Amino acid sequence: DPEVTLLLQCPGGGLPQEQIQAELSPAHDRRPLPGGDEAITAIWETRLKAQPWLFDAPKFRLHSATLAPIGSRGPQLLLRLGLTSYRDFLGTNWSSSAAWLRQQGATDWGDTQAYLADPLGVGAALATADDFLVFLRRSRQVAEAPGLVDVPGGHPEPQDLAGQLVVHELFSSVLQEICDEVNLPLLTLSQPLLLGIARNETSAGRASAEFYVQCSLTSEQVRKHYLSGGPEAHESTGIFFVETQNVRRLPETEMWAELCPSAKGAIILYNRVQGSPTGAALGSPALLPPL
Ligand SMILES: CC(=O)Nc1ccc(C#N)cc1
Repeated sequence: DPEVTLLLQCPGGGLPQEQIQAELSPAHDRRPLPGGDEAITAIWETRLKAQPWLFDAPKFRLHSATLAPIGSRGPQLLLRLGLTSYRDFLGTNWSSSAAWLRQQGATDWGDTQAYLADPLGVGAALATADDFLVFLRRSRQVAEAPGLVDVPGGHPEPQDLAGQLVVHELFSSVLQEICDEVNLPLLTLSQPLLLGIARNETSAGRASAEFYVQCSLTSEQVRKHYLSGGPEAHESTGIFFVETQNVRRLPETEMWAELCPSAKGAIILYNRVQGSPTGAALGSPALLPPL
């Protein structure tokens, strides 16, 4: 799977909100492009002159994420974040020249990402009461990853002493994206756990935070809520469910080639952090069948 890299695997089966610190600093921003940010402005003008209904939006930028020594007391993760935008993403990560910007950043800053917007995404491994995970089919008419399988998620928009409000917005945003696209009541969802962070090498290394969320509804009830919105209530074109039993070997299935990179990251991290038991009971052969 060369199109996804793991940046972070969380300990303890995943981290809750109260164990994460954020540092939001202009030191964590993208560096100005070598020949100037006029190249980003030119791409944006070309795009608005064809699609004048498009609008910019601010985004969080991932600089890095440092885990505490395992088994320690106190905060377990530090997220180093800056600010970016949907315009800066289109002019850098989405540019045909994105590989040239990665080489230049290695040369100039010793950092392949230094000249890239790198907006932070969020995604969820969303489990039902009857032990399935939730998948969504992407429209074949989008420009990115057309027709591929996704999980619920999105790219959160801004508004430890500004830090704790930023961590709150990240955790809130993954629940809001489930409510908006799957049409589930907020009170049927658990507080999220952070499983880790995955990078999309097909989009010049931009990262997504991947979370585990439990729903109190069955697969049949989730399907009814999604469909009862009608075609205008969702961006996806369909919903479907895979037993958690069968997610373990998903990389060996024909479904794997249809999954977009950020969804592959969610499933790899679900399998390593929520699956993969360490104790004698769940590790016994009848409960963890060999192969
Ligand atoms: C939703 C989608 O198709 N992809 C996407 C959208 C916005 C950003 C940003 N900024 C990055 C990727």
